[PDB]
Amino acid sequence: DSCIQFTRHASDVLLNLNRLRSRDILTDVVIVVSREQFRAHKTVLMACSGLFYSIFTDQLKCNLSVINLDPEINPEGFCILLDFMYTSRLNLREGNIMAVMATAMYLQMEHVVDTCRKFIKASE
Amino acid sequence: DSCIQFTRHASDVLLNLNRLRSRDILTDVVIVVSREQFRAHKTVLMACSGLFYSIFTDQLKCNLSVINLDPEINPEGFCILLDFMYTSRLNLREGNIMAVMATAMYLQMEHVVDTCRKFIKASE
Amino acid sequence: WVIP
Amino acid sequence: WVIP
Ligand SMILES: O=C1Cc2cc(Nc3ncnc(Cl)c3Cl)ccc2N1
Ligand SMILES: O=C1Cc2cc(Nc3ncnc(Cl)c3Cl)ccc2N1
Ligand SMILES: [Cl-]
Ligand SMILES: [Cl-]
Repeated sequence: DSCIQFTRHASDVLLNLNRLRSRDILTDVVIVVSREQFRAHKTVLMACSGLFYSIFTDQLKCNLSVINLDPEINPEGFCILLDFMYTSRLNLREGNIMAVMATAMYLQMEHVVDTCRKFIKASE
Repeated sequence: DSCIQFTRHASDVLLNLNRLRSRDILTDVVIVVSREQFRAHKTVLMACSGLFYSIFTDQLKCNLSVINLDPEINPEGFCILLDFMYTSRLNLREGNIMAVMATAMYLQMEHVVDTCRKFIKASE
Repeated sequence: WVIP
Repeated sequence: WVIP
């Protein structure tokens, strides 16, 4: 086509989606990770995660307001990944890298799994 | 913080949100523009438009499944702007610029209004 | 704005 | 991935 493109549009959209999440506006699901609960937008979770994409395209699970993750999932690792979904920024540290990588593998977030593998390989 | 950032994350999220729109997945509103209907995600419309942000933060309108726009709004201009919201690409042409600018002013999409004003000024 |  |  002959379209023009606004370079900062995708980033501005994601910033506003994160502002809606922070104010709990139009959040339609709560993700339960052991004793912890995280409110989010199903569309953003699907757009970021192969696992959530599979869950919310399922004809019965698409209607659930609560999703319980596997008990082996670490709440902090999930929190870090949820923040990444809404911001593009990943808080990867020596103390959380193993939990973040395991959570990213479970959530099917291949670019996160990739950077965790590379950061671990460099420390070996 | 000491976060790392994935450059293509925001663009990848928006691409997936557009794929969900194309397959009518988790769309929660229909925008009526005279004889034409457009399905969308309320969160994306709010993230892109000052008008939709005001509508869907309203305690009664947040629950509506149908929103009717002002009869002066051109369906093609709306279609072009809805495509821009979900892609960052604006199909701006001599034949649609006036309708696109008027629709962007109504929807409160200031960056679109700005490029339309500049393109019009150059042709004068 | 750019030519993509 | 970059340092933002
Ligand atoms: O590493 C990742 C990140 C990811 C996201 C999604 N999401 C979608 N993919 C295709 N169309 C649609 Cl409509 C969505 Cl929402 C699926 C798989 C994966 N894997
Ligand atoms: O030109 C524009 C584009 C736009 C979007 C929105 N959206 C939001 N703004 C602040 N926080 C939130 Cl939570 C959202 Cl969703 C409001 C005004 C405008 N004006
Ligand atoms: Cl990822
Ligand atoms: Cl805009």
